[PDB]
Amino acid sequence: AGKLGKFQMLGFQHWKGLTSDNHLGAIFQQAPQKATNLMVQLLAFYRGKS
Amino acid sequence: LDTFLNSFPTREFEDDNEYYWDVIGSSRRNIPLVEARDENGVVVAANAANVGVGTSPFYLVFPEDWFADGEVIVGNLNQVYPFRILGDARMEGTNAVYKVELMGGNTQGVPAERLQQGERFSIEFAPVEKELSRKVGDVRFTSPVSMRNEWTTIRIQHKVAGNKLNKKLAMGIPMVRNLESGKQVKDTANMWMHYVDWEVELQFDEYKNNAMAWGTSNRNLNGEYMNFGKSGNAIKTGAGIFEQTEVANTMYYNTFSLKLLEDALYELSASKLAMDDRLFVIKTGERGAIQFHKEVLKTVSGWTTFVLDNNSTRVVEKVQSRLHSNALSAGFQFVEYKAPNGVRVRLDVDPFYDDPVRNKILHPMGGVAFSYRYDIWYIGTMDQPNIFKCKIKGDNEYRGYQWGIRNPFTGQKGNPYMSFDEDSAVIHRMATLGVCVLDPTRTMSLIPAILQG
Amino acid sequence: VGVGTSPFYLVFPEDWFADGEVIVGNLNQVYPFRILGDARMEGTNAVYKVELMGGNTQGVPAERLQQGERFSIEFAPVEKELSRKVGDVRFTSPVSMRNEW
Amino acid sequence: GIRNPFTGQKGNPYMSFDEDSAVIHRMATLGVCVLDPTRTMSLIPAILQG
Amino acid sequence: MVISINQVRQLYVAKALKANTAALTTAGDIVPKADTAKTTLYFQSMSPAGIVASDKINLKHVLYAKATPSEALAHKLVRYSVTLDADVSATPVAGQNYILRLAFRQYIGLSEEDQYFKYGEVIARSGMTASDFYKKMAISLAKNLENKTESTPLVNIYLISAAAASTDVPVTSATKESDLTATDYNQIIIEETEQPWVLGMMPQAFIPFTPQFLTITVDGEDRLWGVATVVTPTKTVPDGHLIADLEYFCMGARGDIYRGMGYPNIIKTTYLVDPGAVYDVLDIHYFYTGSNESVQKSEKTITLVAVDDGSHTAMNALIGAINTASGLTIATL
Amino acid sequence: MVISINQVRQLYVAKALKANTAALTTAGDIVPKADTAKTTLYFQSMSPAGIVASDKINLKHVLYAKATPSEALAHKLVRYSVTLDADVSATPVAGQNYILRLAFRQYIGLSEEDQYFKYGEVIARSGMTASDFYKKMAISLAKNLENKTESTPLVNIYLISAAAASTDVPVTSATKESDLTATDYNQIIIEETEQPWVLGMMPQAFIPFTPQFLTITVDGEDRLWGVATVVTPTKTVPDGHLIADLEYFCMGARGDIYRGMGYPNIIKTTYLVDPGAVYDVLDIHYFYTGSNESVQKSEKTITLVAVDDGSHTAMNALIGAINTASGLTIATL
Amino acid sequence: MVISINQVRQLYVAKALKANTAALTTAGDIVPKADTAKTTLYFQSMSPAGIVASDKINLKHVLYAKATPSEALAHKLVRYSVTLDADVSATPVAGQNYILRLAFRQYIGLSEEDQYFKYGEVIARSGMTASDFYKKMAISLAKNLENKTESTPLVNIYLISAAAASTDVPVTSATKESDLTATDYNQIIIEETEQPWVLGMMPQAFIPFTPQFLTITVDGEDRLWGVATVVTPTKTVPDGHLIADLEYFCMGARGDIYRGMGYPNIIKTTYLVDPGAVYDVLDIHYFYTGSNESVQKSEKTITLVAVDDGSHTAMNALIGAINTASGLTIATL
Repeated sequence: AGKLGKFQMLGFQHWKGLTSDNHLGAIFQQAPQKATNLMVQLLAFYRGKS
Repeated sequence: LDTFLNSFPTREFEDDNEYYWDVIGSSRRNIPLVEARDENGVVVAANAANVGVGTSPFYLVFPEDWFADGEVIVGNLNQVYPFRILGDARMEGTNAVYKVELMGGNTQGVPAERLQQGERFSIEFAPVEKELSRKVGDVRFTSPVSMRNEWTTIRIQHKVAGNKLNKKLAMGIPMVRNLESGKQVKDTANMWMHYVDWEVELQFDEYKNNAMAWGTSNRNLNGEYMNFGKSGNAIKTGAGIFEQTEVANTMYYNTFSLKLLEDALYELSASKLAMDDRLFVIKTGERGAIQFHKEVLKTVSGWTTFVLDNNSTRVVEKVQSRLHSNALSAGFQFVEYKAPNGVRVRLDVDPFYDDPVRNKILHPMGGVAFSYRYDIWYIGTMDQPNIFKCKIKGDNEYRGYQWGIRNPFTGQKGNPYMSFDEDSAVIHRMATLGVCVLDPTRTMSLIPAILQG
Repeated sequence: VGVGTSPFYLVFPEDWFADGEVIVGNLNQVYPFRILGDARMEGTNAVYKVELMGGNTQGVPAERLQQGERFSIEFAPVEKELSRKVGDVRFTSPVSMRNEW
Repeated sequence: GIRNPFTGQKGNPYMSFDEDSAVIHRMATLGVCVLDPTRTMSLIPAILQG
Repeated sequence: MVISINQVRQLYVAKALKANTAALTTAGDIVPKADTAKTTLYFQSMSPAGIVASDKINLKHVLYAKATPSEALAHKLVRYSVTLDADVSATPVAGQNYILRLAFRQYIGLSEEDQYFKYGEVIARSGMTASDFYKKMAISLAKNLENKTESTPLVNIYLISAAAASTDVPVTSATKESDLTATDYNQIIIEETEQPWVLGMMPQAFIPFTPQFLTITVDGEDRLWGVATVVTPTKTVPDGHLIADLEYFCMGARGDIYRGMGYPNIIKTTYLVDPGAVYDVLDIHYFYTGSNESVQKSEKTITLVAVDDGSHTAMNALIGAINTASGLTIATL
Repeated sequence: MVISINQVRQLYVAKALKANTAALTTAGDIVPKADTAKTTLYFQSMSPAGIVASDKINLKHVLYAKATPSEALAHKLVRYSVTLDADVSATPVAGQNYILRLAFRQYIGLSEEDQYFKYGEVIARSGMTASDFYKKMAISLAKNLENKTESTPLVNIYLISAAAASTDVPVTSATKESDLTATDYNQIIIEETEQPWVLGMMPQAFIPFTPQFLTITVDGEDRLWGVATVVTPTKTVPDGHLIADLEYFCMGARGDIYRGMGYPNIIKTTYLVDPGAVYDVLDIHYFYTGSNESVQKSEKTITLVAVDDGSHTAMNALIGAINTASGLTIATL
Repeated sequence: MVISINQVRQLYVAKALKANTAALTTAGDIVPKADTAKTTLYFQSMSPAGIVASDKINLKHVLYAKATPSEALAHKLVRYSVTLDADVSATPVAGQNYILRLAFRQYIGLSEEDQYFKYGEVIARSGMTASDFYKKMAISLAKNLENKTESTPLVNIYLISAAAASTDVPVTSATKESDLTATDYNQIIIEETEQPWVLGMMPQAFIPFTPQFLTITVDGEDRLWGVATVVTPTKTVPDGHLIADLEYFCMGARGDIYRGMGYPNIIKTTYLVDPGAVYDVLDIHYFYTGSNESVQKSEKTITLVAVDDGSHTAMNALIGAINTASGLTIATL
């Protein structure tokens, strides 16, 4: 229950009973999916190749 | 030192970017007690009478809600003072209070000393009726941890005038070629660059090695390096084997003993090693080997029950001389111990622990302290090298000359791309390297206290 | 001496160390000194300016820096961004002996 | 110096400086000719410049 | 830090107590709002991004509302007083190695099967006294525990002199006997240490130990050379780190759980507590019961963490406000 | 933000100025350290983790060292004074749509080819004075610009009652005609806004704008109804949000470049800049030159920051120390 | 004594200081010359073979110019002090062999892997006090070490009495317990010696040592009896034997690099420095920078040795001259 390395940031975590998505986000199990088939290209009339 | 660093394998990487690994751990737990309270909520002092002197209820305070309703928990005296929870934990901040009464046939209660801070508790089971029973119990979960490591860079250079291209030597005194061992050697080569080349490659391998072994970090807990290079950028110095390993399982003794050593080895073995894998090979110098002999001897001295016989021990032996018909030879050494319950203690003396150049602190008992230093580099098996040398796949080392009109190194007489107006050359060589110690807890190290400051 | 990665001067009887080299006294790898700035001749005694290179913050005791301390050469570390030249190499020569009748 | 990212060269026998870096240089010349300006009329606002 | 919940928990910082919903200017400010009929209760807290109102507490579905001080959350550091058992000898034996073994549990791993032992050795001489022995033991212990190469601050070694049995003097790997001049030393205290803390990553944990002595030969017989008596703790570990990990967790229920998961594309939550302050707590437990068929109780709790100043002000006022608003009778700290 | 470097730039915060290396206790303390010879210069700084020192400055290789004031780094918010030109008419002209177009060049993108146009409309009636017109126009501008729906702040509309030509009566989409009881309004000020800022991901930017008017038939001829003139700004955006992103960038040179990247496997850098304060700055440029063939220079930048009380007391004592220590004669702003 | 060069080092002796080039009659004489504009500096020394001139010093290319006194180049002979550690016992214990062991680190082979151990032994008797042990131990050490049998002078054994406490009485292999008649002896100091020197063939070196000890038995305990502690030195090896090889090396740049290889067929060089006098030194480091593209420096040194007996009169006068001629500000010592 201590720091083995010098920059060891995580610690052994533990909870009892009913969990929550917060419990899972506090142990790094919830991440937002990146919509790869989606991309906004801002619109303008590009007068640079003129 | 070279053989030492070759005792370890290498792992090729693909970048000079910090890398991190996952560290798995253990699960089984005991929950410490914070406090106990009477039926009236009053605190339980240590010089206090029993608590549940009937089946009276009382309160147990804990630093976390780890126990469920209807579970029976036990203290340090397991099976003697069982504790059944009388509900769910009424949290007071982060502390969790529980209502509890004594199971079993206890009718005199629990003494207060069995209810003080720090006492360890655990779950036993959830006992229930067989008719009209209601839900009880719960379960638990845990999570792992991880660790990091980084790299280092080194440079060297040597400048020589251009006239050194094919310069012959008169050999007034024999010309010498410094070796890695430190031994001067006589060489016939009459040219000066033969030796310049040798020394450059030599000093660069010496650079690389001192880093892989004695690498010391300059980084801060805020994440900042604090040694700034000539460019103004920071020098990102890593840590070496000895620095990496000496963070765990290291003792600094003023006096060595077999009790000290055998307790350490056994306590560690009963905890971590199976009875069939407690063979501990120790690396040290030959001054430590003598000290091991002296300690093993006095212990065996106190073995008064047995009479040790020169027949079996052959301490004193018969040799053929001309000064006598029965000529005798006396002398022995203790090079190994065998403690109880599977512990074997052997020695593997390396001269690296005796080098008088690297080690400049001297033991008052005749030698360099680094020889009075016992290390176990591999406590058990790992299915993996715990200690290895890191190598970027392609970006390992670079070579470059910035010279004028003639290059003594390569022996090129004309320059299509001159760097300056000077009959001179300078070789530049760079390399990148790293070292990793996954588990520093799997490296035991006894060290004399004079050897730290 | 050397509080806050502060600099200070190591005097020597010889110019044996290049700038950009880490040198270690008797307590090796406990107090690493980074030679910054080539040696300045004080006659035949070489004077270097140094910087402690092991995260040291408290410095080095005045007892580790008295006459006689042995100093070895560790290596020459550099940054990976715009790094300039550091390091050097060294040579030695033998001797002879003589007898008569 | 000792390596060139533009080309991928990791060591040169002909080094230019000790620093670990690299520099690129490009140079070109150009020119335009109008034989007769009087054949080009331009009606311009007085704000761009009078 | 992950914890156990009764299906939900919420936290709101009372950095300043106002009297209206119109005075919530600065973040952290809070007011308790209740009907004059006293049928519901809620709190208007000023968030950094504006204002909020906690869930509504039906005062007839209130299970328990208790206030907790900070002394009750400050972990009390275990001390071990160590001495020479006058039964074997009130003084050291002039040729025996006095080894001490501190066995540690809950070292890096989580379990008790994560054991770890550090030692301290003193070979004693003829003219040695108890004072000199304790001094040398402390140096041996510090050089192995209070060093600057051990990854963890295992313990804190101290020395006590009979002249001042109340004053404890520290001993580090740097300490030298010349700094320890008193000739009347009677014991060696060995405390725990506040371990490294990291908001949401490294919860406040400890590593307890037992000083287990080794045997000496006093009269041709193996006998232990000392006793490890527990004494009343003297140092504590303030609760600032606990409240901040509670806020970090309880602001993932009414907020973002992807605290950093996907780094540039996150929502940065602005936590309001100072891990260097001591807070005094108030936990109100209550539930929600529905209509005819929906009788099951959805139990809830919300925590209010105000700051302490020795006296428990900033909560006795908060308590008085909630008491006059909701009629509840909560006990002051 | 990201900046252009002359091969390096280091930043060090000067929260408190001390006179010794021993007085460095708090994480913002700083000492200018030099030798009597005036041959080198360095700064001893107190970090969240221990003391640190900056690269050593060769006082013979200094290229420039100038302290900028806080005023110089505050972006002035350009503001126009919009009126109706007395040549077309000094009063509104009934039945005409007095439209007003506000162009925005650096809208969400960062190019000048990413434009955005928001409008304000007012149709005039008989008996309409100029004050009534400006009132109605400011109101229609707010409802379209200072609404609770627009993704970004765009402008700050104001009104000026000629009786008080200084005070800028503000206006927002919530403001209603009745809240404006004056009759001597003479202009519609339109000022750019501070855009939102988050440390290290959203640089401190502005959206510049020009008011474009439209035509109205006054006596048979389509004519522009107003004249937009810029006036000396009166609201400045301090540098707190600027020094802060500077630090965020220049602290990854001393330390970690993987900021928050692998969220749980990170080095959390602690920053000392308050983005709600006002710092002066002291930038010093210098270089390192080698020996006899490495004469190429390596110019390296170092800058210092210090809060401004309004009279630059912190930085003035700072450089007064540096001048007593290094012989330089930087000017006390 | 091969030294390292920053592209070259030159040495010019100064046995006399003159005002003009017309006063240079005797060799060693020297004068500094510099135009009234102070743009160049050069020295005119009278060589044994006629007048000669130093290289030219571009006075705006001077890197460092510093002097060194005689007392800063004399190697101080280090010396320990050996005694009886009063902890074990403050008097010799009868029947025990006190075998001292001096370990020598840099013996013949120019390294630390080249070790050499000399010893000294004494068996203690009942009435043997500490004074009797010290002398008998000293005579024992002298016999083994003060050997003229030895190929090298290794150490000097001296004694000290509580009466004097500074006067060190010497102990050579010739002395005997009857010559040392004092009853109050306190310690055994051990200096290191000067070794034999030969310019160009045998550079000035030293053999360093530490007086280790072996174990006596006292109460069934193996215990060291002694404590060697360095003491502030009292004697120094003067400079002359070191300057002599400096110029023997720094003359082969000015002149013949074959300082004798085909003996009959050589250019014998006349060296002005007396290797039996003391000299203060004056180093001027500078460089030559070229034109448009040839900026690569070429650093150079100009060493100057002036006999300084007692007060540093000669070199001080020399410095006043160079500072008056070149406008420099070299510090006088």
